[PDB]
Amino acid sequence: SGEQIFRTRCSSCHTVGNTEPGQPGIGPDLLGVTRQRDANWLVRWLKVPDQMLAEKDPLAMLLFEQYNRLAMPNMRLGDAEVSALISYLEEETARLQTPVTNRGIP
Ligand code: HEC
Repeated sequence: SGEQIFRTRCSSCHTVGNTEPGQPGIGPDLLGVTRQRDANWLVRWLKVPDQMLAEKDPLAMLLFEQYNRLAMPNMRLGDAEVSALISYLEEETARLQTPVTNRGIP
């Protein structure tokens, strides 16, 4: 269900596997981030991003200047609408990880 949420309030700056190599577009690749970044921070950042950057909470201040020097605004989503989108990033990562010694596209 989180895939429909991605397509309607998220795909404007993102993908789940499909940035350009070492070139993060308007916003970096979400596939596998659920198993790299802190699992509380990932969901909380999505609920208050431009105001976490205004708190000067330094985890964000470090990461944003190293992708594309652009800020993410708050989309103003609801908690259960976020929970479904967390389950899209988690379950699409669980299927589209493609560790078959062939993830590339010819
Ligand atoms: C363009 C205005 C954006 C929209 C809309 C969304 N995101 Fe984003 N994202 C954007 C940038 C510039 C960056 C870097 C700063 C930051 O927001 O962290 C990102 C990054 C992420 C990350 C963190 C990646 C990491 O290295 O850990 C996540 C997990 C993320 N964004 C999630 C996310 C979701 C779920 C959104 C749709 C509802 C969303 N973003 C919208 C820019 C933009």
